[PDB]
Order: sequence, then C-alpha cells, then structure tokens
Amino acid sequence: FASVYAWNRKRISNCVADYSVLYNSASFSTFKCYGVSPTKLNDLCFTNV
Amino acid sequence: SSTASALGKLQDVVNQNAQALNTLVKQLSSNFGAISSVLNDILSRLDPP
Ligand SMILES: *[C@@H]1O[C@H](CO)[C@@H](O[C@@H]2O[C@H](CO)[C@@H](O)[C@H](O)[C@H]2NC(C)=O)[C@H](O)[C@H]1NC(C)=O
Repeated sequence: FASVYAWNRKRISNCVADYSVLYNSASFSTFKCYGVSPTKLNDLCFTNV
Repeated sequence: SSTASALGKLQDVVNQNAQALNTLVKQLSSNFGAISSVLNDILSRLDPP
C-alpha cells in the first residue's frame, strides 16, 4: 500500500459484494462504523463504493 | 351574471383553509435535523439505539 499523503483511492461498482463473509472475519484489529448498522449491510444496495 | 369579483369573502375563506391544509401536509417533508425525512429508511438503515 502507498503512504498517507498518497493514499490509494479506488472505485468498486457493478458487482455482487459480500460483507457478511467479510464481517465475520476475526483477523481485523478494529471495525467501527458510522451511519449504518453492520448487521443491516446485507440488504442495503448502493450505486458505487 | 356579467361582473365578477363580487364574492371576495367566501373565496378568501376557502383559500385560507386550503392553503393552511396544503402547508401542513407539505411540512411533513422536512428533515428537522435528522439524516432522512422518511421514517422507513431511518428504521431500516441504522441501529435502533
Ligand atoms: C487474506 O486471505 C486469507 C485467506 O484467504 C484470510 O484468512 C482468513 O482469516 C479469517 C479470520 O482470520 C478466517 O476465519 C479464515 O478461515 C481465513 N481464511 C482461510 C482460507 O483460512 C485473510 O483474512 C485475508 N486478509 C485480508 C486482509 O483480506
């Protein structure tokens, strides 16, 4: 990965994502989210990420 | 029969009532400091606490 002053920005679109298989992963040090409840990330549908 | 605009009072009463009702029903669309003006989205997107 790049540095903080040159952070890597990427677009994700036109795919069937899967956050449930990613949320349950225990390798993450912290996972804190604002504005959405994580348990309700499997039914919301966005345009681009 | 010919000259109009002689019935101002009744028309004024009806206009006042209709305008008050319309502004009341329009008031429902405001955000009021929340993040969404439709209650279904806010219940279905964010944690109940
Ligand atoms: C990189 O990939 C590996 C393996 O594909 C991921 O390891 C998974 O870690 C979780 C939680 O630690 C386990 O429940 C899974 O069983 C692991 N996968 C396998 C195949 O055993 C790892 O999490 C991935 N890392 C990132 C940052 O995506």
